[PDB]
Amino acid sequence: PAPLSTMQTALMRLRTYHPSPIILKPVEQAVNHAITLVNTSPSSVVDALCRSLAELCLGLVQEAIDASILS
Amino acid sequence: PAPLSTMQTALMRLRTYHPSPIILKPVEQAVNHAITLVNTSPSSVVDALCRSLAELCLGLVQEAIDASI
Repeated sequence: PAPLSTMQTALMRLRTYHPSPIILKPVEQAVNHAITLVNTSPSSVVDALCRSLAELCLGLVQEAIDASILS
Repeated sequence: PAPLSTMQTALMRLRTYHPSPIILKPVEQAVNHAITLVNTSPSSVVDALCRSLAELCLGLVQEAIDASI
């Protein structure tokens, strides 16, 4: 799947862990600007940005899972 | 300061809190790509991206503080 899709799925997953607003707001805004860049000025660099944001979302998911287990 | 500067400053602050690599490594990469975009294809959208990444880093700092205590 396209980098855009990997990023969208990963954000959707992150939202289900109810992360703090002070983290979720900027992540959502960053993802949103990445979508704008895919649409308006696509490139291999924007693709890498999207992969990096997907990975960030997934790392925040893993931290949440770890927190929940320790609880 | 420009969005490029605020993003880099906020990330430097974040590193001092030693967040988990599973979070820091992708933040560093996002910022890497953003820097490339500013340098090569600047725009109000790239600036906004930079601002968002600065805010992310400052949010992670705020959470780090809470966690540290």
